[PDB]
Amino acid sequence: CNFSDKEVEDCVTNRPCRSQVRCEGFVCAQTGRCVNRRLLCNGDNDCGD
Amino acid sequence: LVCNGDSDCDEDSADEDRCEDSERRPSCDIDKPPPNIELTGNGYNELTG
Repeated sequence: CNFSDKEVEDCVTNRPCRSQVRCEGFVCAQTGRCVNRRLLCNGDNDCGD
Repeated sequence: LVCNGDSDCDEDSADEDRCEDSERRPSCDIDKPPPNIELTGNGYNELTG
């Protein structure tokens, strides 16, 4: 069978939703990994970035 | 213990964050533990052995 056991559509924003969960730490720019401020200038990549 | 140059916080090593190598003392010549000492740390289940 065709590889289409899933199908997807776009929508109008009939309603908003909750924003993405607050990060109290630093936000890794590309990844947005929330990381602790003690893990900056650490000498290690904690972001994947 | 802060800035011993030894990670006296177990998992975090937070006592060694942002610590200057001019302030770090040569706390000991070596850091190699006896060849499997970590096993002495383990717990034991006396029923299952």
